[PDB]
Amino acid sequence: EHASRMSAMENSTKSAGEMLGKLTLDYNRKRQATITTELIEIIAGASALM
Amino acid sequence: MRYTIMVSATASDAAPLQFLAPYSGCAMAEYFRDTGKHGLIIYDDLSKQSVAYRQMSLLLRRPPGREAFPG
Amino acid sequence: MRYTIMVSATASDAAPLQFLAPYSGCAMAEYFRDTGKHGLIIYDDLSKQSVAYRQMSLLLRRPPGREAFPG
Amino acid sequence: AGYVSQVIGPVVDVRFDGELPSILSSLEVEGHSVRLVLEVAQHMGDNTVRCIAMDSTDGLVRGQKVVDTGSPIKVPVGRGTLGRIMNVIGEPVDEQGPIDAADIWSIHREAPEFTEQSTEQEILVTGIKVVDLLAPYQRGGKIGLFGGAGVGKTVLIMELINNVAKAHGGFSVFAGVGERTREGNDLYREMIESGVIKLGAERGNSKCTLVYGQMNEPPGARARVALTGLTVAEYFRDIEGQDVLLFVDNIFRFTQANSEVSALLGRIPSAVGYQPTLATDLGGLQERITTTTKGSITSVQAVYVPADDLTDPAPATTFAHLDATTVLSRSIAELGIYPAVDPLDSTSRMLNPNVIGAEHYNVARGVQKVLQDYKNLQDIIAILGMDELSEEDKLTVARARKIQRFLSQPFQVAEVFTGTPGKYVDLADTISGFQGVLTGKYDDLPEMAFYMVGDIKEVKEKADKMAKDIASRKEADNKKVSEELKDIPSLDKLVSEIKEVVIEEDDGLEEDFKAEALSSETVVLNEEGKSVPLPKKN
Repeated sequence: EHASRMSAMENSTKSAGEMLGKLTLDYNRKRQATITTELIEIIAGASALM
Repeated sequence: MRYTIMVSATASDAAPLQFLAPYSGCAMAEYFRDTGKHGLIIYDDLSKQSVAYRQMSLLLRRPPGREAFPG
Repeated sequence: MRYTIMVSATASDAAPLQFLAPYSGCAMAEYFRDTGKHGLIIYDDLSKQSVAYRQMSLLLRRPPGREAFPG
Repeated sequence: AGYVSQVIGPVVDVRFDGELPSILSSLEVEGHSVRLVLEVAQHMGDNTVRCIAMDSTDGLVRGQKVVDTGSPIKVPVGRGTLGRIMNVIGEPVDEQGPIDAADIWSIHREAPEFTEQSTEQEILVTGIKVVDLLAPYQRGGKIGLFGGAGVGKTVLIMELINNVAKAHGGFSVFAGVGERTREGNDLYREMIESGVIKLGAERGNSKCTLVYGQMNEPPGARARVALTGLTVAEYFRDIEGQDVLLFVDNIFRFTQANSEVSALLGRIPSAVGYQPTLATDLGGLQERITTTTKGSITSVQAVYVPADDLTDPAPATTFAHLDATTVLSRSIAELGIYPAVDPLDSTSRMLNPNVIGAEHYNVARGVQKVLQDYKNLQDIIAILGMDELSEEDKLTVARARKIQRFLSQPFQVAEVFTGTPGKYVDLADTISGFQGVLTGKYDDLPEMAFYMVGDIKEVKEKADKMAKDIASRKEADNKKVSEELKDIPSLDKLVSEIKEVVIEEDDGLEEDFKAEALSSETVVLNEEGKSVPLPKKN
């Protein structure tokens, strides 16, 4: 049982690392899109005055 | 190279030339399409023509859309 | 206080004063740097000096960059 | 012939009643504290040019005379720049006289055109084993250096400088784009200490030209200093005919500086926050680093990745230009392996059998596979036991444990403080050496035989010395005399041998002090321009 749990939590950290890597990539996409959209909002606000 | 045309607007070139180079190569290959022959055209990194066109559009002060692209 | 200067541009002070307080305190501490002695300058909340400079530059209608900040 | 019209930060508008200077042309502001060079960015119309300053614009008056030089920024190039430090506009900032100019070249240039390019795609032998085997350098390519602090990056810089000047006879330029002045001074003194920069009469025997655009310089000066280093390198390529090394220190700071000057000229930023011309402002620099028919420029550019995000547009645009990465690791450096090149995360485009041959390719892929096979069982050794698994698994453990040692190498610029003499290793010797360890011809030699040695006929002499050292141990004993009274005195004797230093309560500070008297009244200028009190009515 202990060796089966050692082999079972070996695949759990593998799964929680590949899910983490997918989630980190998607967070990087959301971070880049956040900076771009806030920048486009600021530029459109400034260009409507000048 | 007996059968190939090679159009190149490299990374040092102006963004209008990189925007226009797939249209130039397409006009050269449409000669073979229009006279009954067969053409193969490879636009290597059309994702760089989009970046050159985004450069041209933001330098023309056109409103950026998604990711910054002109719409 | 026998060894400490305090340069205090508070919240009620104008934004150019909060912008210029780290530069003025650095000018006071460069006396000790330049004449052989040793200095310790502490710019507490350089974040707020940055926000004050962003205020002055958006009000002078300089072109804004990331988050609203100047170039 | 032109006069200052607007001063908005680092961005100066100059008005010319005659004809305008060209874009990228250099203008000298006539009459200022320091030399204020502007670079023409655009023609705004109404006989105005828009310029970006290379120094501070504080102290600049609308109507100040501005002289057009008729050309872009022009820097001294030649062998007389070796061992000197220049700023972006070509002035010596090393305080060692003027710069002996062979020529004065424009820093703005088109890339070497299609007929001048080299189609050969060959390897730059660098004399470093882990760099020549696993991640080779293209002659004319761009190489990303993912180092940092304390991984021996500066020693690797100075050894690429040393080995390229020693082997191929080419010179080096270091472009410190936006570096801190403490780090730039540290690299300067470490180059003087290691002999790749010589001062005084031996100045001609220097191998490196430093081009420093510091972090306190305006964004226009940090954005152009890589082009100044490029021009110094292009003189050695195109006139001297050499294999030059260019080191763009933090290519990301070049990107960030050009982004700042694009933001200051009022251009709409593109994706995440960058300049709209990011790919072309990067490609204008990187396409001048190539192999011509005369010589080549090989560029070693330190790459910073902004939010540990490789899909950020500045590293994603830089990685299109890179031909190799050499990742320097802290975990490699905490096994005492120097250079600290990560042998598995470093890549090269030159690593395929159509440019290096199947011999070198299969040796490199075998070494990389063996180190990978050891890497993915260290959670099996540390969990279940060292001698737990098979003998063949422990055979790969021993072979990769001695290959992981064998990638280390003593460096010639490190010998002035380490004592161990540095050893240039050739490419065919590196191939024939690692092939032998991979087949197993050196499974009998110890793991410390493969440590800080040049090639395969030195691991044998290392083991030979280690087994002569067995017979040199019975020459003496081990003991420490006089357990309590050899040299350890009473603690009152130890405080009565330390000498009292002089402390005074008059701190002083009035040593060479002016002590002006500051007026409390506000003093203005009248219309004639003389210092006058405030007229006391609103």
